[PDB]
Amino acid sequence: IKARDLRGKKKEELLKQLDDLKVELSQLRVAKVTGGAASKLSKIRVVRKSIARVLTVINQTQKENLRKFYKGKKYKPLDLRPKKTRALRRRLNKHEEGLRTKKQQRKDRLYSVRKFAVKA
Amino acid sequence: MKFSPFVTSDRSKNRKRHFNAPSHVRRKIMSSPLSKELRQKYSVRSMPIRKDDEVQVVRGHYKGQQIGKVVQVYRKKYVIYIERVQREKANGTTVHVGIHPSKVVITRLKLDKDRKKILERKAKS
Amino acid sequence: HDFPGEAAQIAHQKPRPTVEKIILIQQPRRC
Amino acid sequence: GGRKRPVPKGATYGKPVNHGINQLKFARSLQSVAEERAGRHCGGLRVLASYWVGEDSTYKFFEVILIDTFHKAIRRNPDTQWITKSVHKHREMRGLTSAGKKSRGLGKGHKFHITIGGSRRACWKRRNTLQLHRYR
Amino acid sequence: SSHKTFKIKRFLAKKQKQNRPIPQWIRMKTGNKIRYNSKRRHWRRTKLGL
Amino acid sequence: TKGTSSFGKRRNKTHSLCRRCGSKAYHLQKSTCGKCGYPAKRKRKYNWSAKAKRRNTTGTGRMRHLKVVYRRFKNGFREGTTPKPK
Amino acid sequence: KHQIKQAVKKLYDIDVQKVNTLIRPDGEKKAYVRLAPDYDALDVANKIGII
Amino acid sequence: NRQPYAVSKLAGHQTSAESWGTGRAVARIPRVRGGGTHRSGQGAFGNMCR
RNA sequence: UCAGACCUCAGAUCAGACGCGGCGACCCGCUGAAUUUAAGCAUAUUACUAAGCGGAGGAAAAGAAACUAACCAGGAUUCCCCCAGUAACGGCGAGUGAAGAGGGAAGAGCCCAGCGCCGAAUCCCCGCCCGCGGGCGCGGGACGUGUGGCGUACGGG
RNA sequence: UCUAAGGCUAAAUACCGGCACGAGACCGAUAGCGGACAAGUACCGUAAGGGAAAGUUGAAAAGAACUUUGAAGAGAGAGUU
RNA sequence: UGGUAGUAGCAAAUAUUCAAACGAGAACUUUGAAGGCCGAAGUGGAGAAGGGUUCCAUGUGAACAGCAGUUGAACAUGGGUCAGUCGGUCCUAAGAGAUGGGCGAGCGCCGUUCGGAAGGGCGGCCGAUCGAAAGGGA
RNA sequence: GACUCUUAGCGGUGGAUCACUCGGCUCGUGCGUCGAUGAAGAACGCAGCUAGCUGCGAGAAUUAGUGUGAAUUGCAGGACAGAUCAUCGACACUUCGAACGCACCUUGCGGCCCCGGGCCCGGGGCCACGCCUGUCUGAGGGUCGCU
Ligand SMILES: [Mg+2]
Ligand SMILES: [Mg+2]
Ligand SMILES: [Mg+2]
Ligand SMILES: [Mg+2]
Ligand SMILES: [Mg+2]
Ligand SMILES: [Mg+2]
Ligand SMILES: [Mg+2]
Ligand SMILES: [Mg+2]
Ligand SMILES: [Mg+2]
Ligand SMILES: [Mg+2]
Ligand SMILES: [Mg+2]
Ligand SMILES: [Mg+2]
Ligand SMILES: [Mg+2]
Ligand SMILES: [Mg+2]
Ligand SMILES: [Mg+2]
Ligand SMILES: [Mg+2]
Ligand SMILES: [Mg+2]
Ligand SMILES: [Mg+2]
Ligand SMILES: [Mg+2]
Ligand SMILES: [Mg+2]
Ligand SMILES: [Zn+2]
Repeated sequence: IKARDLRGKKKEELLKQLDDLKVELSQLRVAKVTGGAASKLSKIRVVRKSIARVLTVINQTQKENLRKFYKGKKYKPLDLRPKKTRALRRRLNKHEEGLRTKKQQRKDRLYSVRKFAVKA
Repeated sequence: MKFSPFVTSDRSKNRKRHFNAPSHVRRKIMSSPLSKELRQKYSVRSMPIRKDDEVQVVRGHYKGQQIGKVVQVYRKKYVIYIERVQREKANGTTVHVGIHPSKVVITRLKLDKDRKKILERKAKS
Repeated sequence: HDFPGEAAQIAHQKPRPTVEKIILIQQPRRC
Repeated sequence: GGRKRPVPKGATYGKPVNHGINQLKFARSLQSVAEERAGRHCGGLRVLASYWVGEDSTYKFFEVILIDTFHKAIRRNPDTQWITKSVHKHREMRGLTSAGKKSRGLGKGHKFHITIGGSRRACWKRRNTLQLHRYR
Repeated sequence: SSHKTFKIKRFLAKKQKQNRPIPQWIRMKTGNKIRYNSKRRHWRRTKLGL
Repeated sequence: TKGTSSFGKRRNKTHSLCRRCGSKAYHLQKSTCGKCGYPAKRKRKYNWSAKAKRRNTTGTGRMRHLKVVYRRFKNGFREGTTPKPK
Repeated sequence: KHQIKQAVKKLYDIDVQKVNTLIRPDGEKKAYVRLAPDYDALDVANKIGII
Repeated sequence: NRQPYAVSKLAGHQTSAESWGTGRAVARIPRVRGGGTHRSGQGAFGNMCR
């Protein structure tokens, strides 16, 4: 069981494999309390991580399609917006911090610091 | 001497970083020198120890010329187990004696796709 | 399990302080 | 009015220097208190300025000018982007507005030797710091 | 008391499960220094209070 | 009397567990925790007790999210991208 | 009780008369699920590995 | 070329130890507040105290 | 006004944003003691300190003169050295106590309102359309109870 | 001599908290942080708070098989080093 | 860590005895018998607050149970609390406490009607909410 | 000679002393980053055998990705042939807490929308307060107009 082999599977085939792992883990939980054997107790952790692998591919696939659907839209869900830092998300945009008033645009064009050298 | 300000010479820092080193770092620390025939063949002085490698003990009580294959690499204890380096307990059952990798010399290397890639990089420089 | 004595009384021992803080008129006459 | 000392029954337990309760004056002006209350109630806005509009025997009326620093009409104008910065959070609570800065004693000249080096506590801390050099 | 709240009963559940002795296969590990469970609590000597 | 006989008349809990700080300092009649100041919006902390401050400050607990921001800061808070595949 | 009753009807495809639920001292909830009179609790116990 | 070394400022003073006064057959040294701890009743401030 | 506009003031789980708490070493605004010293003690001192409250940032604050000076003049602020335990303050008792100049670290200066010229020349929002920005609307607003451009004491047009 | 009652502005500066490092004429388990350890832990108090003790087998568990006395602890041999 | 010192002490509420069993081991356990006590404002049978697994079964006899113990509220391993109609949940009691408003440098405080307060089906209510396991309550 | 006294050997009690040090303290340097996109702290739960510590969140002693390249290890096991570890840009992240439907000494009491099953049950998404802009619905001879 590998996550790279689950990328091509459809969502219906992943859900079919998901419940097959859930009915298997439940039977291992029954074998744990009924004495069972060490061969089945060691399989509990194996099936637990197989459910985690299938569920991760399902969640990562739908999350990718949601970002593709809201790609380039003005209002995105809060789980699709970037989570950098509450302080960073409240800064001016790259375009806003680069805006200069028309009065400063003339002072920067005309009276910018020239490149020069002094002999002594 | 050591001139890099990024490297430490403190005895406590170097001892803490050694006993608490991760598993992939203990592999590099638990290296062993290659034999004269291997150091000249691959132009590599030392290689990290491997399970199926055959070694010769050069120091201690079990030192000699008998080539023995490693049976276990216990990185948590900084020690390896060799196929013939062992002793008998009180109840007759045999138990392997731990030998440090820096105390054995590699006479034969378990060469796979990854082992040959490291021998090529270590010899390239 | 060959430590039965101390493992059984570890729940019954209580620490105590080092020093426990605990809580005549005498005037004769004829002056 | 002034500031009555909020002590129980007017009993300031201590030396007669601090026995004053009635004739005590607050360090900040009443206009500064108006911006502090206008800015505290509107946490999503930043106080810009304030001015006097009316008086009475018991009331002083002020109008505080607040700004929504997250409105695009404020963030896209470079002349007002300075107040959208995070360093101007609640200027009225730190005495950075026009009315709150007056009570700090700032200024140039011999009148304001007490606030040389930023604030008064910055000046006092520098004036009372024992500089011990290495080769002293 | 018999009249318990869910939070108190759930609190007594956690303190009851922590009152176990240390398993003896812990003492056979490499860097083991624990001889016995030193956080054992008896119902009559140390009261929870909570 | 004031001594041993009085200690037998103690069967009414004054404080209970707090929903904010988890301590047993929530006064039942006051409906106010004497440890964290619950249900006030701000936590009860005072500079006249340095030992009490370092028992419930940032770092004394788990930091389920600050230990991640410390790791994300070493990379510049990168999101929306993935490492180069094999 | 409605969740426990509907769960065992999907995991085992049986019928439930009533569900008695208690919370054990160790923190786990124990459910006493009585089956319909037409079902056999011994037959279901052996089908899932109890007995 | 030598670096400064100094003992922490809070060493031996981060404790609320009050002297029991006289009349307790003790040595008039600030002792730790009472409790169920072996620290309770021990000198905490003087240089002669552990 | 095809009879409604405006002003003022409400409601909403309206559309879209923001505020709250933590930390608080350093920093800003308030508040505020007494031990202690004066061999007592009351002003003074402790101290414009601790504790208390509010507000931030990686720095903060301050900052481009309603300044210093009295010179042959200096030229924003901050910090270091010096001025100096000096001028001065003080039951002129105990004690407290700077600044100009001078030498360095670092150096960067600027923007409005008002005034009067320019057909509000200005801005937000929604939708659509392009590669978080752009055009488009015979779309909805804000705004003349004043937006934008020029322009700020070194003058300016 | 400046032009108050409007605003903005980096650098030199501060940093006992935090994160990551380098170092020591420092301390060396009654010392140095309370805390070299399951330490703000055990424990105490209704509470605010108070708050410890406790590091070292060997190079390698090779941690003493087996025999024997005793119900057993605990011994005698034997054995490891 | 000593002398003290194998000392003080193991003395409130009448009282035990015989036989047997288990067991290395019995004044203390268990069964039987006898003799007694509590004498229904109990040394009886059930709850509340509080305790929190102390409940039950089996096993151990090392530490603890101030003698002993084959026994235990000790230790070790498992088990045990099943509700429409018992209580919580619902109601407000003294109270407590938001909103408007007022105050306050400020965290906040005062305040329980006092403001365009009806989100229902023509509307009156006047005060959100919390507050009883002994009150009310199918 | 019992007892007693001194000295020494040995054996006990006890832990000093010495040696050891993954710790502390101090100094210096570079960064200097929290939160309604749910913080700090707290609760509870999670491992085949797991109490504490530690790490995690019902995908629970970790998933994916990437680097590394044969271990982990107390024991069992075959899960395991990309083992293991590190890193961490993907995903996930229970309850309480600024904590946000109303309340909380209660796993109490609701409302709205949608879906599935038989009004009931289950699931999903929502309903704190303050405030900014806009929208919508309004209010009052408050100022005018039209009647
Ligand atoms: Mg202009
Ligand atoms: Mg400024
Ligand atoms: Mg008791
Ligand atoms: Mg102190
Ligand atoms: Mg705050
Ligand atoms: Mg005096
Ligand atoms: Mg005197
Ligand atoms: Mg203070
Ligand atoms: Mg800087
Ligand atoms: Mg600034
Ligand atoms: Mg003074
Ligand atoms: Mg620092
Ligand atoms: Mg110590
Ligand atoms: Mg019993
Ligand atoms: Mg029993
Ligand atoms: Mg006894
Ligand atoms: Mg027990
Ligand atoms: Mg009620
Ligand atoms: Mg009743
Ligand atoms: Mg001796
Ligand atoms: Zn609390």
